[PDB]
Amino acid sequence: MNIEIRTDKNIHNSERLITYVRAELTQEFQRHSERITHFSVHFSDENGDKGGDKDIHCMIEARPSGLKPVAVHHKAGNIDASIHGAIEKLKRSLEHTFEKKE
Amino acid sequence: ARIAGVNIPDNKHAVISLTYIFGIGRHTAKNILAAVGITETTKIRELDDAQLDAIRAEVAKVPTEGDLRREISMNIKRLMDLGCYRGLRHRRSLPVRGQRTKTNARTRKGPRKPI
Amino acid sequence: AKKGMINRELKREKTVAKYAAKRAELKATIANVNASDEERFEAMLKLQALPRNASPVRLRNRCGLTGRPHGYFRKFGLSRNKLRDTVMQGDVPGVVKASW
Amino acid sequence: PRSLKKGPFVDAHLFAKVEAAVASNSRKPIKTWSRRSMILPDFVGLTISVHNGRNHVPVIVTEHMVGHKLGEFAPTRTYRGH
Amino acid sequence: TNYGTGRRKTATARVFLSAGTGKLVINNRTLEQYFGRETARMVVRQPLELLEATEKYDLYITVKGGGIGGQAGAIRHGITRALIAADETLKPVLRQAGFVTRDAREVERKKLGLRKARKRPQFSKR
Amino acid sequence: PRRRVVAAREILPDPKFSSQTIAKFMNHVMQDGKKSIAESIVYGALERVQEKNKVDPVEFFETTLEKVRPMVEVKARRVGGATYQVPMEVRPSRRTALAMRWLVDAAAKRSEKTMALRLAGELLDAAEGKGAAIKKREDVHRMAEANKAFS
Amino acid sequence: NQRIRIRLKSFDHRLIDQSAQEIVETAKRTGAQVCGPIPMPTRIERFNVLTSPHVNKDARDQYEIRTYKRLIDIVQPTDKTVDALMKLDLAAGVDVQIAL
RNA sequence: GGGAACUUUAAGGAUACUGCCAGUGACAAACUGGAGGAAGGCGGGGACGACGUCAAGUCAUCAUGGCCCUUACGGCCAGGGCUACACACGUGCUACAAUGGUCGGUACAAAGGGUUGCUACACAGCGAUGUGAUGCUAAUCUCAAAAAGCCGAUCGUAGUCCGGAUUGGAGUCUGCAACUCGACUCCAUGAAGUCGGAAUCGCUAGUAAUCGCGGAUCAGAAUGCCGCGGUGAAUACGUUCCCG
Ligand SMILES: [Mg+2]
Ligand SMILES: [Mg+2]
Ligand SMILES: [Mg+2]
Ligand SMILES: [Mg+2]
Ligand SMILES: [Mg+2]
Ligand SMILES: [Mg+2]
Ligand SMILES: [Mg+2]
Ligand SMILES: [Mg+2]
Ligand SMILES: [Mg+2]
Ligand SMILES: [Mg+2]
Ligand SMILES: [Mg+2]
Ligand SMILES: [Mg+2]
Ligand SMILES: [Mg+2]
Ligand SMILES: [Mg+2]
Repeated sequence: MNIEIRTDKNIHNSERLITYVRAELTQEFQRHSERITHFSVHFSDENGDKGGDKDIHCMIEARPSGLKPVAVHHKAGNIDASIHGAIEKLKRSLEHTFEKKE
Repeated sequence: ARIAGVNIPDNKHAVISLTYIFGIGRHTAKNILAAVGITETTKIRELDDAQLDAIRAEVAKVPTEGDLRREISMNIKRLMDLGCYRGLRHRRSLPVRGQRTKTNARTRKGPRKPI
Repeated sequence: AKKGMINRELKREKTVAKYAAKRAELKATIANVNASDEERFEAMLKLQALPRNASPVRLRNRCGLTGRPHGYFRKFGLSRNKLRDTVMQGDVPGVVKASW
Repeated sequence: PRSLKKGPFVDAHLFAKVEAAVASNSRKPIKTWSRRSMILPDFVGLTISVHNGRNHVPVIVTEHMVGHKLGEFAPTRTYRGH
Repeated sequence: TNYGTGRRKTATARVFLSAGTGKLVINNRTLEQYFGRETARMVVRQPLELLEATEKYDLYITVKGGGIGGQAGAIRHGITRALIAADETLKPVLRQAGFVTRDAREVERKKLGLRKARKRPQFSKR
Repeated sequence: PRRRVVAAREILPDPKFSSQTIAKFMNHVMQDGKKSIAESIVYGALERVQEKNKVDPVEFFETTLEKVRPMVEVKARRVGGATYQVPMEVRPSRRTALAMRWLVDAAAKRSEKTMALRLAGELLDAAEGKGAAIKKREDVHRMAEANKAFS
Repeated sequence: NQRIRIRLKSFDHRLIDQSAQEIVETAKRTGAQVCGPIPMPTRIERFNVLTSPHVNKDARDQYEIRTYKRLIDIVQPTDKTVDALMKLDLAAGVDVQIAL
């Protein structure tokens, strides 16, 4: 699946982050393989230039071959935490959808 | 027939057939045929020796293959040697007339090179 | 826009107004056939020697109320942001919404 | 290309500096910012330093360069590879 | 002698009808000259072959606006209305044919945010 | 749709032969609204086929169309998570439409110089009984025959 | 032989019709003969104005302004008719041009 | 010369209301089939965005609370950059040809723009254009050639008489000035491409597909955006499984 990850001005992005995100996301979602053709993750900081418990928003939206695109959001205090929460939520959502459609 | 050292197609109109020589297009072919007196729709297989000689004489007046190729190469290498901006673009094999190289420069750089 | 931007625009307009007559005369001399070649060349040199801001090509349209350099809409003289407000308040004569 | 009837374009200050240099015999470079001027046939044999954005690069004008603009010999971008 | 007006897709036709040998002129031109397309000629000719009295009338026609199909439709509508004006008993058969009706279909305008009246840009979900 | 019953539009008969069937065939051939070129193609094909054997072109066309029309088709029914292709009869309008589409597609995939020539070749082939449209008719019969068991 | 040509331009057709009716009535009182009013093709001018401050290209307001023109001729006019026409007052929104 | 008939132009009016007939339904709303009519059951389009949702977007149109700089985080200027190029995505344009390319002849629009402008017409040039000159403040003069289309000839399935990227010479114009970095013209060159993975998008009628024309921005610089007309389709048995 092709991976298209984007951030905002607050978050700060780099090709190193691109490689790491691609690797981790593929490693987690390797089982589905052909079922899914596209991932797009997006990162923001909400109240940019300030702080808080969450203060960062991760999103991941995935296109499954066949059924319609499905999206997931998460809020966390760090980029890694946001990514992990979003990955867990995507895994749960895809498992539920695939069990439903059988 | 063989004009300027190349065998042009035989089963073709003369105007279309002459455009198989480097350095001659449809305009030049029309000019040559007007000078000789040959009708454009006439096919090359219908021409006799005298017409072939006339066409060769006309074509010799224009630079076609070696004269044109060496002239073009000399200009390009002159630019590359002098080192102007166009010469540097020639050296690096990138668009020479000001096109975008961020995307769509595949006619100069060729197939995409993976990292 | 900034007051510096607006003042630069105003000084450019003032310079263009100052030098319009000489610029036009020099261009006419340049385009005059009966005039001598040396006279035409001297006219060209003077036109090239005129101050840069005298050239109208260096002027940018601005809203007037706000000085914004985009969406100018020559006829009204206002950029879209203020033109919409003035129109939909009812202060611009003849202008209404379009449905056809 | 500039229309022939208008003729070549050269800045007045650069032109005057060039005439002073040719009238005298001094090889000191002529420092200038006029990348838009044309290399006139009288420019040959002179060293002219042309601004390229942050520094002045020298150019020794030879017969080949006539017809080019000054800026064509002073590249403005620094690229060394990806 | 009897006049009719026809309209179709921005085209308007003025038709004058008077008993005659069968002449048919359009803008100082013949049907074959004006319409190089056979469907247009067939459409122009339907109304009077419908009554089986084609050559017992003479027609003088002017047309303006639209294209070949619209002009042909307008000319036919004008001929039908001229026949109705000439005789009242023609209207039921002409309406049964459907020529009495005036077609109201017209081009739909382009709309904001869309490439055309109905077509809209691509929304890819690949 | 979920409601209403849309009425069918009327196709005027063709100029030469005054046939609504031939007009509909021209509409199938037509591309980009170039109906004049569509008529040219169809009439050239009809003249070409008439040249081979002296018969009424309209009668030949309708006979070949009857030869190529389908009998029975299946419509996929999704129950119990399975395809369940169920044979069913089809209305005459669908019969004619599929016949015309098959003829035109087979002609398009033939290998002559011009559309008129290859359409005429397809009509001759369908009249003989060996063509791509004939093969699609055979395949649909074969599949609806394999699945006859279900209602 | 003298004929007076009258041209009315406005942004409001009701106002321009009122003006033309008043002119023809004034001419009738004087007793001259007048041709018109003759409607002339209306000019339409349509503009697209973005309504969002920053980024929404599809969300716009479409405005229009219309120019209405009316033509009048008065023929065989008398000295009292011309003075009456000059004396007649002019209302705003209707620009009137008088040609001898 | 004339006419005020027709087309048109642009204000004001009429018309269409299940109005009438035959059926259905509680004898209710309402729903089917008909006559007449240009139009028959919201005729077709456009504006018009309920209470509310996402600390959704905009301190860079603008205003504004609170913080920050004050010989610089303010102001003037000349050059350069925003156009970079191992790559990855989104939206498009042009093609891969014979339902077509080229050449000659020959018909039919609608909407807009024009006085710092549009320019008839003659000459010069292969051409972009230049000179002289004419009518226009415009239902008057002009942009302006509509193109697909029709008739005749050639091409005869070839990377081609398909395609027009890239590069080499020679120019026009706008502008103080086209090097970085403009649009267009002529000669020469002739690239990938021979119909495109999984996947996925738009569209129910004058719609889709296809063909040309105009405008705002603007000295000049549209394949983008907003409009205009020409030719003109395919298919809906049905709501069972797809989603909201
Ligand atoms: Mg926020
Ligand atoms: Mg400010
Ligand atoms: Mg400007
Ligand atoms: Mg050049
Ligand atoms: Mg259209
Ligand atoms: Mg419309
Ligand atoms: Mg409402
Ligand atoms: Mg933000
Ligand atoms: Mg900001
Ligand atoms: Mg600067
Ligand atoms: Mg940019
Ligand atoms: Mg070609
Ligand atoms: Mg190849
Ligand atoms: Mg412009």
